[PDB]
Amino acid sequence: NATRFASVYAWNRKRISNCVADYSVLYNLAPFFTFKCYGVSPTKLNDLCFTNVYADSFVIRGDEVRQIAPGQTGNIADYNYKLPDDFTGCVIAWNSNKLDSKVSGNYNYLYRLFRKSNLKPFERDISTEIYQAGNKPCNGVAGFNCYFPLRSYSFRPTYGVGHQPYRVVVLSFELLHAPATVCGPKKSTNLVKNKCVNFNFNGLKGTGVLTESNKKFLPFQQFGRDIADTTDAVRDPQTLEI
Amino acid sequence: STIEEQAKTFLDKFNHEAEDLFYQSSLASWNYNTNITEENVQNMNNAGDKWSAFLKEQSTLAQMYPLQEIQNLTVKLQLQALQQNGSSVLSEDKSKRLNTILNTMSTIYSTGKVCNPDNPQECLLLEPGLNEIMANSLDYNERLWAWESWRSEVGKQLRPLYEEYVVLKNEMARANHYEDYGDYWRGDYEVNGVDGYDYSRGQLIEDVEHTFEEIKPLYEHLHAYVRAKLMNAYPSYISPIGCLPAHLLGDMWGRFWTNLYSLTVPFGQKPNIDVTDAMVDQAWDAQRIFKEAEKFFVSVGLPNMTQGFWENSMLTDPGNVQKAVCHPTAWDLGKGDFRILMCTKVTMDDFLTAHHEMGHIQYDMAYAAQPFLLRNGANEGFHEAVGEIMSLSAATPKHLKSIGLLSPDFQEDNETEINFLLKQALTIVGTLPFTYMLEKWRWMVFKGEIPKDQWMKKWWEMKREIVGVVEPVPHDETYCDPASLFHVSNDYSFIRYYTRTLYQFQFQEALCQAAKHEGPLHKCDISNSTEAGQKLFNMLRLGKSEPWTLALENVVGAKNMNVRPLLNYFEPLFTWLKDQNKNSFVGWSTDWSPYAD
Repeated sequence: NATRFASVYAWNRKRISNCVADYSVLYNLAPFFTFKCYGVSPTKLNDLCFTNVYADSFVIRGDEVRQIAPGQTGNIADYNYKLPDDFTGCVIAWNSNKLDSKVSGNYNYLYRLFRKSNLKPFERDISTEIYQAGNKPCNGVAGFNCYFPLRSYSFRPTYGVGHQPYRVVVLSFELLHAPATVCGPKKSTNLVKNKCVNFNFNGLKGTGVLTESNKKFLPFQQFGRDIADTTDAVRDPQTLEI
Repeated sequence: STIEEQAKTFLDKFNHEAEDLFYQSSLASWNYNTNITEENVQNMNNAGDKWSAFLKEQSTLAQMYPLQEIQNLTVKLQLQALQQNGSSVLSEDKSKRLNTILNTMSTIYSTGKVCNPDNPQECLLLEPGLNEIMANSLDYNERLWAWESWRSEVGKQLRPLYEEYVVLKNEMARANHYEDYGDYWRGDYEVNGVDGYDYSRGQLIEDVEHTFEEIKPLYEHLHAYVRAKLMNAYPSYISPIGCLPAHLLGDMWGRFWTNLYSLTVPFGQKPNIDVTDAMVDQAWDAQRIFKEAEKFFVSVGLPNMTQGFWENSMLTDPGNVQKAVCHPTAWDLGKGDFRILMCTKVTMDDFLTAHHEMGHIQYDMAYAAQPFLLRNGANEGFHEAVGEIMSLSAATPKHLKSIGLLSPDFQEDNETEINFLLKQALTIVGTLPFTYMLEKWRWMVFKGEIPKDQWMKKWWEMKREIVGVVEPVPHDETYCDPASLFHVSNDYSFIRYYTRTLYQFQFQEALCQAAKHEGPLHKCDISNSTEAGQKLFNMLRLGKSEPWTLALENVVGAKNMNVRPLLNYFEPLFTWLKDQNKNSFVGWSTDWSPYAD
C-alpha cells in the first residue's frame, strides 16, 4: 500500500525477516483486482511458513501478468525478470488507476522488453550497454541492425483492460535450512475453566482441569513443572496470567 | 560477440515510446472528438509532432550497415515496419512541403462550401446536407447538381495540386529500394523468409486480376437488375442496352449502393426484417446494447471484459452544449486497448456497427502481450475483415430468436432471404468492382507511363468497362472525379477495402463447418459453440509474427486469394436473378453516352 514504487529492472529487496505476518487484513479482505497464484495456494500460507520472505514494488501492464509464471518464456519472463522452477511465492495484482498513474504521460520509471542474453532468476540488471548485432561496430549509437535499450512508461487511467497501471507485488517465499522467522496468523478460541478438557496451546498439549494458580512465575516462560516432573502450569499466550 | 547469438534487442527503446508519444496524441485526438474546445486541439499538435519527429529521429541514426546477417524469422517480419524512412530522404525544401500540402488537402474536403449557381442566395453545408438529399430526390435535374458541382468548385484546384504531389511521392519510395510508390501499399503484402510461401509484390498484380474474372457473371446480373427496375422511375434517361448514369447511384461517388435499396424492392407485399419498431416497446438503453453483444463474444469461447470498458467509454452524447463527432472508428490506440465513442441511436444500422466496431477489439485483444509492430493486421484490410464477421452473423434470423428480439413465430420461405441477400449484395458485391478500378487507377498514374493529357481521360474510360457507369457531362483536364473522397484526400490506403470482402468470406465459410451447420451460409451463426473459438484463437493471436500466407492455413487452408467463398454464399442470388433476366441485356456496352445527343 505504498505511494511510490520502482522499476522492474531496479527491484528493491524488501527483506521480510523476523516478523509476524498478518493475512487476515490482506488475504481475507482482498481489495486487489485479481487474486490468483500457482505453486502454493494462499489458504496454505496460514498453516505453512518459510525462512526468508522477499518483496518488491513494480507496476506493469495487464498483458504482462501472464508472463509472470514459473517456467515461462516470452516477452518479459526472460529479459526483465525470471521466476524459477522452485518458486513457492504468490503473485498479486491490483489496478491503481487513482494512485500510481500520472496525467500527460508517466515518464519516470523504465522497463525493458529484450536483452543480450537470458538472465538469471532475481537478477538486478541496471546496465545501459551498447548492442551490436552485425559485423561492424556501433561506437555507442544505434543503427541499421544496431539497437539500444531503456525507455519509460505510458500510464493513464482513461483506457481499457490492456495496459492500465496494475501494481504487482510478488511476495516471494523461500524455505531454507535455517529455522522459520516469519509466519502467518492462526485463529484462537475461547478459554473454559474448571472442566476436564484438552489442551492445544502454543507450546503445550495435554488434558487437564484449569484452576486458578496461586504461585509466582517469570513472564518469559511457557510452562512449569512440579516436584514429580509433571506439567502443572500453563501461561496464556495472549494475557499475562498463569 | 558471436554472430549467431544476437537476434533482436530493438524493442526496448523503440517499442515503449512508439505507443507513448502516440499516447499523448491518442487522447488529445479523442478529446478532439468529444470536447471540441479551443485548447483541446492544441494538445494534438505539439504532442503529435513529437511522435512525427520520433519516426524521423531514429531513421537518421539507422544508416550504418545492411540487413543480410539475420537468421531468425521473428526478426525480419517486424523489421519492415520500421526501416521505411518516409519523407526524410528528400531536401529541406521538398520534404517539408509534403507536410503543408497534406494539411490543405483535408481542410477543403471537410469545410467545403458548394451550392446552386442558379440561385446562390441560400447556400448549405456539405456533409450533413448532401449525404441525405440523394435518397429522397426523385428528379433528374436535382441529382445532376449534387454530383457535378461538387467536383467543380472543390475539385477544380486539386487538379493543379495533385500533379506535383505524385512527382514528389515517387522520390520517397525509389530511394527506399523499391520500384515505385505503387508497391508501398503492397509492401505489407510482401512475404519473405519462408520457403514455399513466398508472396512478392509483383504477384499481387495478377492476383486481383485472377479474382476479378469470376465476379463478372455475378456483377453483370446485378448491373442488369437495378437498370431494369429504373424504367418506371426514369423512363427517358437510362438506356436498356447501355450503362447506368453515375449521378444516381445513391451517394457522392458510387462506392456504396446503400440508398438504392428502397427503390429496387423485388416484392413489396412482405415486410423487411426490422428491429427498429420492436426496440421502443421494451425500452432499451445504452447499457443493454453492448452487454448482449458481448454475450456473442463469450459463447464462441473468447474471455470476458473487466470494469475498464464500462466506466471509461460512454455511449450517450454528452449534452447539447458540447459537440462530439461520432464517426464509427474502433480506436486502436496502442498495445491492446479500445475506448469506444459511438453516438448510438435506435437504428438497425447502429446495431450492426456495434458488432462491427467490437470485432476490431477482439482481434487486437489476443496479441495484446505481443510487440507493437506485431500489433497490427496481417495486412491493412485484415483488421476490418475480421470485424464484420460479427455483423453478418447478427443479421441472421436464427440468432435473433435465441435472445428474445423478434416474433417467435416468423415465416421463413425462399422468397424471404432473397430481399436480405440483395441488401448484402449492395454492401459487399456492390463495392467490389468499385474498389478495383480506383486501385488500378492508382497503379497506372504512379509509374508515369501516361502523359498529363491522359490523366483524367483514362478515368472515365475505365468506368464504362469495369463498373458499367457513364458520366452525364464530360470533363476537361482541370477537374478531378476520383480525388474528392475521404481516403484519397487524407492519404489513406484504398487496397484495404478489396481485401475486406475477401478475407471475411474465407473465415465464415469454414467457421460453421466446425459448428456443423446444414444449409446456406446466410443462415450460419457461430454462437452456442465452444469449439468454434479454438479455430480462431490460433488465428487471432498470430498478428504480424506470422504472415498472412500462414494465417489462412488454420481456418480455410488456402495460401492464395480465391473467389470460391464469394460464389456459394450467394447461391439463391445466382439462380433467382437468372429467370428474371430472360429478355433484358446482359452486361454493358461502350456506345451509350448521355451527352451524345
